[PDB]
Order: sequence, then C-alpha cells, then structure tokens
Amino acid sequence: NSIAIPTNFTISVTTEILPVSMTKTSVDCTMYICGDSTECSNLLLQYGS
Amino acid sequence: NGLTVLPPLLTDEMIAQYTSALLAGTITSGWTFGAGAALQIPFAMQMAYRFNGIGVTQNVLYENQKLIANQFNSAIGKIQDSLSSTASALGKLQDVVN
Amino acid sequence: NSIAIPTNFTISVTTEILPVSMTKTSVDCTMYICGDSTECSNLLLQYGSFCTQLNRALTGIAVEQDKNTQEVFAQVKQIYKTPPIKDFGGFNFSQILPDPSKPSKRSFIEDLLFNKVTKFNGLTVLPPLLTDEMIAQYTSALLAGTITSGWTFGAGAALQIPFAMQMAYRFNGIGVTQNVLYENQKLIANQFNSAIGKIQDSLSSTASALGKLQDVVNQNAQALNTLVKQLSSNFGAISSVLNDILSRLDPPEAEVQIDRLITGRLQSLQTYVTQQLIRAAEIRASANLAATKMSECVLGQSKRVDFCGKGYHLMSFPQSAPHGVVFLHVTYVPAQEKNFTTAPAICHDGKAHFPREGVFVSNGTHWFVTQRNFYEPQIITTDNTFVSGNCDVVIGIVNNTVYDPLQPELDS
Amino acid sequence: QSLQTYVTQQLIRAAEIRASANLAATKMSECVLGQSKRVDFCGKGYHLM
Amino acid sequence: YQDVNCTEVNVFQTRAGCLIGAEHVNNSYECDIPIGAGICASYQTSQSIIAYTMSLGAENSVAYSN
Ligand SMILES: *[C@@H]1O[C@H](CO)[C@@H](O[C@@H]2O[C@H](CO)[C@@H](O)[C@H](O)[C@H]2NC(C)=O)[C@H](O)[C@H]1NC(C)=O
Ligand SMILES: *[C@@H]1O[C@H](CO)[C@@H](O[C@@H]2O[C@H](CO)[C@@H](O)[C@H](O)[C@H]2NC(C)=O)[C@H](O)[C@H]1NC(C)=O
Ligand SMILES: *[C@@H]1O[C@H](CO)[C@@H](O)[C@H](O)[C@H]1NC(C)=O
Ligand SMILES: *[C@@H]1O[C@H](CO)[C@@H](O)[C@H](O)[C@H]1NC(C)=O
Ligand SMILES: *[C@@H]1O[C@H](CO)[C@@H](O)[C@H](O)[C@H]1NC(C)=O
Repeated sequence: NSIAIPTNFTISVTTEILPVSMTKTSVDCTMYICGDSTECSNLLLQYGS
Repeated sequence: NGLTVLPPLLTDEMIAQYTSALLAGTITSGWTFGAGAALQIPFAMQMAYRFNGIGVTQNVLYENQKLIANQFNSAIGKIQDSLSSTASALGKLQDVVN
Repeated sequence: NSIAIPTNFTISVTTEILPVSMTKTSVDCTMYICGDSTECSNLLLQYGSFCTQLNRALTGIAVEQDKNTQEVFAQVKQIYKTPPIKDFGGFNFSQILPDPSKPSKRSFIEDLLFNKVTKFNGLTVLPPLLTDEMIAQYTSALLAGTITSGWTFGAGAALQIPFAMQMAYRFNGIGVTQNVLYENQKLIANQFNSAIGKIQDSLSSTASALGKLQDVVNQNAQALNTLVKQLSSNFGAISSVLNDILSRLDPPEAEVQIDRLITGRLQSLQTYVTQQLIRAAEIRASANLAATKMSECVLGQSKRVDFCGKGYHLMSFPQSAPHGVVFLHVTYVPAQEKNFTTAPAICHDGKAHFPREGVFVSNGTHWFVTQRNFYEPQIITTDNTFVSGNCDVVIGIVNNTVYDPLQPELDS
Repeated sequence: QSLQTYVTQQLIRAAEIRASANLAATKMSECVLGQSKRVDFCGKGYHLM
Repeated sequence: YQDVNCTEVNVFQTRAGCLIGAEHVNNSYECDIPIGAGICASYQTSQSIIAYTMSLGAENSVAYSN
C-alpha cells in the first residue's frame, strides 16, 4: 500500500555519439605489389583476377 | 605506394546544412516536418505535446515553463563544458580513425 | 503565436523493397581445386582440413537462407484465406491478393516483381526450402489475416473486424479522431485504390525500382563468374589445365607444377567463401530487418517515425519478390496546410484551461479546440478542456470564454 | 596476401560502421524527427526531443 | 543425390535431386528434416523414412462480414 510519486523533475541533456562513416581509402593493387615494374606486373598477371 | 584517399560526397559544410535543416525543423515545426509539411508551432506548445507524450499533463509545462527553460539552458551549457574538457568524450569516433 | 493545422490528408502507399535471402550456392571444393585427378587430390590432402572447412562455411550460409526466409514469412501459425465476397468498405486489394487464374497463385503486383528481376566445376545451386509458390501462400496468409483481422492475428487467433472499423482503429493510432475516417470513407478508399494503381505504373515502367534485389543477384553472379574465371590462371605453373601438366610431366616434376595450381585455386576459393560469409551477414541483417518490419508493420501498426516510409503509418501489405520481400506501406500524410493564431491555454472566470486533446486555435475572430493532425474546429467546453491553476501563471495565455453544457439545462 | 588481409579487415570493419550508420539513421528518424516511446533508445529518462 | 535425374544413379524425383529410400507420402506434415523445394523428410509409420510436401500451417478462414 505504498507508492512513491515524484513531486519535482529535472530536464537533462545527454550526448550520444555514433560513427557513421569511415575513410574512403582506395588501393591500387598493381602499384602496391609491383610499383613501376614491368617484369613484376607480367608475373602478377598470372594470378588472374 | 598506390594508397590514396577519396573525398566524401557530402562535405562538412553540406552535413552542417543538413543538421541545420533537421534542427530548424525540430524547433519550429516539431515532428510534422517528418511526416509531411513543416507546420509551425509555438515552441512552448510543442513542448506541451512532448510532455503529454511522456504521461505528464501539459499544464505542468506551462506552470513550470520558466523552470523548464532554465533547466534546458543550463543543461546545454553543461554539454559544452564536458565536450570542451573531456577528450575521451569522442572516443567512439577517434577509435574509428585510429 | 501561430500554429499550422492541415485541413486535409493524402493516403500514400510507398513500396519498400528488401533482400531476404541469396542464392544457396555450394561448391565441391575437392572438384574445383582438383578436377577428376587422383594425382592432384593426393597432393590436396596434404593441406588437411582447408577443404572441409570451406564445404562447411558455404553449407552454413546455404542452411541459413531458409532460416532467413522462414523468419521473414512464416510469422503466422495458420494459412488464413480471404472470404468469397470482397465487402471491404470500398478498399480494393484485388491487385495484391492472389490471382486464382495463375499456375503459381501470386498477386498481380507479385507477378510484376517476379518479372523485373532476371556449372561443371564442383559449383551447384541448392533450391530454397520454401518454393516461390509456398512463399505466396505465406504472404497471402499474412495478407488475408491483415485484411480481415488487423493486428489481432499477431496477438492471438485472428479476430474478424470490418475493414471500415479496422482503419478507424488505425486512425486512432496516428491520433486522428476516427470520425475523420467515416466522414471521408469514400475519399480514403479511393486514395488507397488510386495509390495501389500508381504501384503498377511504377513497377511496370521502371525496372530500376527493384535495384536492391537485382544488386544482390548480380553480386552473387559476379562472384561465381570470378570464381569460375580463376580456374584459367597459371599461378606460376606451366599451364592452367591440370590434365596438360599430368600428360606432359613425370610425377617428380608434375607435382611441383600442380602444387602451384593448388595453392592458387585454394586461396581463390577462400576469397570467394570469405566474401560470401561477409555478404551473408549483410543479407542476414536485411532478413532480420525484413522480419522486424513484417512483425511491427504488417502484424501491427508502428508508432516508430519513418519506419514504414514517409507519413504516419496506417498498415502495410507484404508482397514476395525473387530472393526478397516488398512492403506496400500505407501512410497518412497531412496535406492542405492552413495558418491559425494559437494559445498555450485559455482564461475563463480567473481559471486557466488546457485542451484534454487537440490545440486551441483562432481563425481570426473566434477560438476553437481541434485535433493536431486534422483541422476540425470545436466550440471550447469543460468536456474538451480541464482546469488547472489560474490566469496569473501561464506565459502567452488568452482571455477567451469556455462554455458550460449544464447551465441551459438548469436555466430552462 | 597482405592486401587480401587488409581488404578483408576493411570489409568486416565496414560492416560494423554500416550497422552503426543504420542505427544512427534509425535514431534520426525515431528520435529527432519524432518522439521515442522506446526506453533508453534516446538516452535515459523519458524522451522529449 | 543432389541435382541429378533418377537415371544415372522406392525412388522419388524432386527438384532437389533423386531421393532414394524415402517413401513418398501424399499427407503433408510440419517440416522435420528439410530436403529442399518444398520437400521435407521424417521417420514415421512399422516406421520408415517418408518424404512429403511440407504443410505451411492449418487452413483457417476468417468469418468476415460487414
Ligand atoms: C524543483 O527543483 C528546482 C531546482 O532544480 C527548484 O528551483 C530552485 O529553487 C531554489 C529555492 O528553493 C532556488 O535557490 C534555485 O535557484 C532554483 N533553481 C532553478 C533552476 O530555478 C524548484 O523550486 C523545485 N520545485 C518544486 C515545486 O519543488
Ligand atoms: C471563424 O469562425 C467563426 C465560426 O464559423 C465565424 O463566425 C461565424 O461566421 C458565420 C459565417 O459568417 C456566421 O454565420 C456565424 O454567425 C458566425 N458566428 C459563429 C458561429 O461563431 C468567423 O466569422 C470566422 N472568422 C472570420 C473569417 O471572421
Ligand atoms: C502562413 O503565413 C506565412 C507568412 O510568411 C505564409 O508564407 C504561408 O503561406 C501561410 N500559410 C498558409 C497555409 O496560408
Ligand atoms: C528425367 O528424364 C526424363 C526423360 O527420360 C524427363 O522426362 C524428366 O523430366 C527428367 N527429370 C529431371 C529432374 O531431369
Ligand atoms: C496421391 O493420391 C493420388 C489419388 O488422388 C494417387 O494416384 C497417388 O499415387 C497418391 N500418391 C502418393 C505418394 O501416395
């Protein structure tokens, strides 16, 4: 037979932080593996796609 | 080495314009801009609806409007003090970068 | 001191299209890495379980496509069927209900969706457990339940309710007073019927509307084409054709050339399976979002804003599509905005008065109370409003008068 | 092999970001554009705005 | 036998492949061990493995009226 009822209130503001995106990197797989090398690039082609 | 970074389509300025629009909508038209047209509403009345929505009769807002506005204004000032001093506050975004 | 209350609405049906499963591919890796070759197979055994964990990973993806499809569609304990007579208060579902004339008894709009969407090397495609004819019994059950019984078939057994009383219930859900339906029932029925008409025009004309489902089918087809093309690479070997190595070299030399091909084909299969495992998580999160929208939008009415497209949500009708689902989300959108002066409260006999429901508004000479979502003015009385406190407290209160329904009954 | 490792990690990480972005989008609609009846969805306490 | 005809291999041809050893039963039941293409199998009656088109649930019309 007992209830607690609030008699006053407070307005609070909280901050919620969420990631939305990540850096749009791009890597040139040929230049990374065989940078400026014809001999290496031709070998790389043997790996297809 | 062939590693480059592409820019985002939406620049920081464009994002700011969107948050501005969402904020201006929220303040001057409540939720009506979400459903359809932005229908202007006195801010205090908008808050009255927000109070009814949590099970608190609207007269509470009006009778305590000065208190509520003061608590709100103080709460925002506290947000600034926290963000300006606690680096860890943005850890969720800093971690992505790292 | 100004509130805009819309004097009219429009009912908008918005299509939302969701992937729900993807092609149940499965690959006999021991055939892909070494095809009909004993010499190669014996070398592939030196890699232990690198094959059976790929047979296993792809089987895990293939098994869960039926889990996704069962969780999205099988949300109903019985196959409900529509009555013979279509006495739905003017609403016309005939374009979303089954066509008994068809061999697989899809609706008219399900046939548009099934039209707009388009090996020997150990690769296979396992069938779904639910045929597209069984998916169409489940969406017809969800839909014949939704039409005849509202949300109640999600809570218990289906309880029948007339469709003009089911939409009156959903109008109270968006806070619009249900007489705004009955006083406009032909206009609302006609806007629903006309908005279902636009869905056919969209889906018949514009093949790019299905873009998510065709993207999922293209990614799976592009991955298989990449996987099959990767059989043609040498990977440092004298030849990509295993039989040409074996027919030309003695074992002490053939094994070296074969190991080069095995390494390349195994890494190239692990690449496919890793891409499919990440792509299956991307579809599983879309199946759980489709299952959640089925449960909250179709079996219910959602209070979540913009969950069921733009507008205040009224109801949704599921239609099936190849490896997906489509929700025809019906929403109330308020349309003809009007301007009014507005008051937070009203002063009468020293007391302050506030609206139990609705907004105090002024066309410019008189004050009325009215629901927020639809301009419907009412003379302000003790039945529309409650007293709390007095005039000296509210900021921006106005000195109108509030009428008492008892006075003339005791005055006369 | 190094690139494959990198790309795989980026795809997995991207999925995490996407899930966060989806959550953020959900909140924007059901928190900023509306009012949330969902508990602790929009901070602790009874959500107003 | 997945994706084959009952040629090269109590035989039931399904779109999932050629199923051998399971009795084809006209009665539908709740799905137990899924095969594919609407077909599931189970061990029932004296007992043997049976195959059937799975039931999607009981049929129940709603007594809708204006
Ligand atoms: C509810 O609590 C607020 C404080 O959060 C009370 O307002 C304060 O009242 C004291 C006097 O007792 C002042 O010294 C403070 O400066 C006031 N603070 C603010 C922010 O106004 C308020 O009176 C309480 N209300 C009730 C009904 O008890
Ligand atoms: C605002 O609405 C009220 C009520 O409709 C208008 O006052 C009535 O106007 C009609 C038409 O002129 C008269 O027949 C009534 O006798 C008026 N009294 C009532 C019923 O309140 C009022 O004119 C409207 N605002 C404007 C445009 O002045
Ligand atoms: C309300 O008043 C503004 C004044 O700037 C006007 O632009 C707007 O069109 C008016 N709305 C209606 C519905 O008349
Ligand atoms: C099996 O072959 C027969 C012809 O002998 C053909 O009619 C039947 O459709 C084939 N079934 C399958 C599943 O390929
Ligand atoms: C199903 O019943 C039909 C008669 O309507 C019969 O010809 C057919 O052989 C039965 N099939 C099985 C699997 O019992």
